[PDB]
Amino acid sequence: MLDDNRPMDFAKDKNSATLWAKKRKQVWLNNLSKAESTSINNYIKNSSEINSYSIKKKFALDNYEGIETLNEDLKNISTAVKKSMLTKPLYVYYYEANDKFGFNQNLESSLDSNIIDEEAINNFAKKISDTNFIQDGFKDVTMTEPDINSKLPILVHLKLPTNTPAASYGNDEENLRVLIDQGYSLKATGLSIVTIKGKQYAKVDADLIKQLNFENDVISASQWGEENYAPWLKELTSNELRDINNYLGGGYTAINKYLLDGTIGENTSKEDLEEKISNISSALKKRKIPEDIITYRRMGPNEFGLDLNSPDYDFNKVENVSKFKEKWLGKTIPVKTFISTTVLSNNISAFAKRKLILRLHLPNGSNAAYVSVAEGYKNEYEVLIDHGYSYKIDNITEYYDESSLGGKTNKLIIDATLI
Ligand SMILES: NC(=O)C1=CN([C@@H]2O[C@H](COP(=O)(O)OP(=O)(O)OC[C@H]3O[C@@H](n4cnc5c(N)ncnc54)[C@H](O)[C@@H]3O)[C@@H](O)[C@H]2O)C=CC1
Repeated sequence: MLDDNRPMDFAKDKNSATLWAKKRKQVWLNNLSKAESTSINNYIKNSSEINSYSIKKKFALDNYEGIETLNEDLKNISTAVKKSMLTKPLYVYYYEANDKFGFNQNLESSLDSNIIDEEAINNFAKKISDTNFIQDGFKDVTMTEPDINSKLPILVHLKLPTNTPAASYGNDEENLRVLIDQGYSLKATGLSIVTIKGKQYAKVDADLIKQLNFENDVISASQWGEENYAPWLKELTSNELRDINNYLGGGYTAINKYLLDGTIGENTSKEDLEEKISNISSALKKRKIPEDIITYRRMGPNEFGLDLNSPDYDFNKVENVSKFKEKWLGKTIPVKTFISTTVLSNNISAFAKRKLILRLHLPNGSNAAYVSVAEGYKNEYEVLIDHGYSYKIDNITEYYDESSLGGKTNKLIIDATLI
């Protein structure tokens, strides 16, 4: 009933927005447990901290103890907002920075700050296409088109679909916000210029979408792998099973080295390497990825032309992160190797100090397989991708890995799309 008297979009009608928000906010708060009420209050005070913590937690090693009251806040805010699901779509609004679209060109004209640069917004149009922008943490937004200046260049007009957990909350009863649950992504649906208080903003129309992304959920991940690739495993030829297992047991070193630049160990031959590559690649064409999925990879510095001791690889310094972002944002990188990925975001002990974390949109139809169906229960939840694809670099987002075992260093989350 709480959506019976409202449009999908309040537009500029703040009075109708407030009437709607006040009623559902009251119902919602009374349905919260004490723990949920506390965590929502914690979000009002410490939202930046909670959202930043959620990133550290999802990319940490398994033995990460973390901060127990923030662990509680992550759980309780999520169960809280799930008590307030929309019954019809709701359009929402927020100003946004360049960085959240992986865009590093100024959209302001050089000659007039009120005016958007035509060439920049043309490049922006290409950059936001063909991309699902993962939204980390919880996202809070406003109900009406802002009537105030922003230092930010972009206005997002975001369509939340029916059944989105989206709770009315906040301390200003006349400007109540909307708190969106974790786990969503943004998909642009249109681009235009909007003028607000005499100044032009790039207006991104977008849908809120939910991509399959297991993060730390080992139970769901292994179930998905079993369901979708147990038959794949049984139908492998003997050689395909053999050379898949060779690769996964340590043959990757020689196989991917050869695919990268033709290196041949002394005791092997080109023809034996070609054979293994042919059987693995044939196996990976047998069952295309059945739905869009996010997978992960702890990447070594050579995958971006860097060496372990390169000064440019020290992301603890600001200028190196800026250099890396300038070099790779928006680029397409061909990948000659097979790509070993995992459906879990957890850091991996053998790779704990690698500083580059691939977060890969792996499309429906990709030649890849959940290969861990073959191993025993000590497995790494792996999706192996065929050689010869490319990465489209969508975003680069730093976070600080404080852990001794992680290397006490900034690391870069590289959001990419497989092409
Ligand atoms: N790295 C990861 O996140 C995951 C790896 N595994 C498994 O661990 C084992 C070893 O994994 P990796 O060390 O990652 O094998 P790998 O052959 O991909 O990489 C080994 C070394 O070669 C570099 N390298 C790989 N591809 C490159 C490319 N196109 N260009 C330049 N340098 C490249 C890497 O940075 C690394 O230093 C495999 O069985 C693999 O399936 C399992 C879960 C995910």
